[PDB]
Amino acid sequence: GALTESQAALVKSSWEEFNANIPKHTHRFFILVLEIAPAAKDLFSFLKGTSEVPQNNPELQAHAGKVFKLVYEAAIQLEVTGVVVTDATLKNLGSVHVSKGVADAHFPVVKEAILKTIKEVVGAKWSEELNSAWTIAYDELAIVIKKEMDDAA
Ligand code: HEM
Repeated sequence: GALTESQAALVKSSWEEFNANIPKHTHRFFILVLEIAPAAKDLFSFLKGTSEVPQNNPELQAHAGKVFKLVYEAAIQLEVTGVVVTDATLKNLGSVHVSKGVADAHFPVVKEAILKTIKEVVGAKWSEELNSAWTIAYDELAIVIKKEMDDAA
């Protein structure tokens, strides 16, 4: 709906805070994914076969860091331009996700795990506005990735 300039500023603030402790917060993110949907474990190469979510895995860390940064960058582009631009990068993400057996109905899983991660990251700074902002950003980004999935047969 929104992303006013103060909504964008909040996504940016919260993303910085997230990024201040990548080892902690990415690990936390993957724990929350599996609590929502244990079956999702099998899609991720760095998880498959583990007992617990690894705490010092650079593949896990770079993957989840990239996820959060793309949603934040989507937030700023919606706020500045009024859209999410479909580029070659998101086109490539559409093909990638179809290849790894990701489907439209998986996207709400990663959404809730992002909202809960950010909630834990900001602590007492959490607000309704913050939550709405990451929700819009995620949804608009997901629309474009799903279109390219649908498109990337
Ligand atoms: C807005 C939502 C999403 C974003 C921004 C996103 C971002 C990405 C990125 C950046 C990559 C890595 C591309 C590369 O470096 O090759 C990737 C890979 C992947 N994603 Fe997503 N993702 C999203 C949603 C999902 C969902 C809903 C699922 C399924 C639960 C999922 C599962 C996967 C898997 C299995 C991989 C491959 C990684 C591997 O081979 O271990 N993603 N995603």
